[PDB]
Amino acid sequence: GFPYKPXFC
Amino acid sequence: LSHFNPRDYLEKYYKFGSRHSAESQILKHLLKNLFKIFCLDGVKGDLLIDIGSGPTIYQLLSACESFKEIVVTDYSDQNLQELEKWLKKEPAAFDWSPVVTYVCDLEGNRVKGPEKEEKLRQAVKQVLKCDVTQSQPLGAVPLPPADCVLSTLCLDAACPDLPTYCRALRNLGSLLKPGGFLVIMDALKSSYYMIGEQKFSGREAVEAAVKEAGYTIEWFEVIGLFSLVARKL
Repeated sequence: GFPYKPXFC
Repeated sequence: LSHFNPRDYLEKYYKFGSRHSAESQILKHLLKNLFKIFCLDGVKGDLLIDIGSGPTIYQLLSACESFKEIVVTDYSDQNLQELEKWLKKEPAAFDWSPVVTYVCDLEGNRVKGPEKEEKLRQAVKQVLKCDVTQSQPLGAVPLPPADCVLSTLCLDAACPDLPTYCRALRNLGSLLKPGGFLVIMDALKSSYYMIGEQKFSGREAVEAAVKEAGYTIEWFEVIGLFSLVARKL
């Protein structure tokens, strides 16, 4: 990861 | 790892029940900024495309007051299904009400949660796959040219290289009308506790990328979170 979103986090 | 699926991710970070948590604070800054962009600064139009929506709706809550249709998109199909569970009011959808009401607060408590929620559900008609690396990021799906492309916390993470980043920005441009808005919100990560190197340190390098990708910058603001509003040339 937060505040990146899946699947980057 | 630290979450097992998109819903676990949502339950861990978006319940908005602790005012001083790192997540609430970040989410309030993103949200104040999106309210500023779409409600005060009057970024407006007919069609908005949301790039890297993930399983979240927070980035669409002010936007649905300003755009007639919103297309939500993501690389991950599992993200989209979690998102759809909420849009369709399917069983056991995530509870967004706390974030929804917060945004209603910012907007001056002119509306209560359910009306806001219904307005976003009506705005959203297409839930599509996006791949920012592709010349046609939406693949073969035909979509009229849009008035805005919004990308919150996606591009920096989606693109390891500066060359990847630049191409994505041009790929996104292909979805927009001339004059069309590009709204990016993202972080410029510090060097603290960093393993390896990162695209930027940093304002100047992100701008140059956006400019050289074919846009004019209307405004750039630090929130290291930043917001950038551009127009396709």
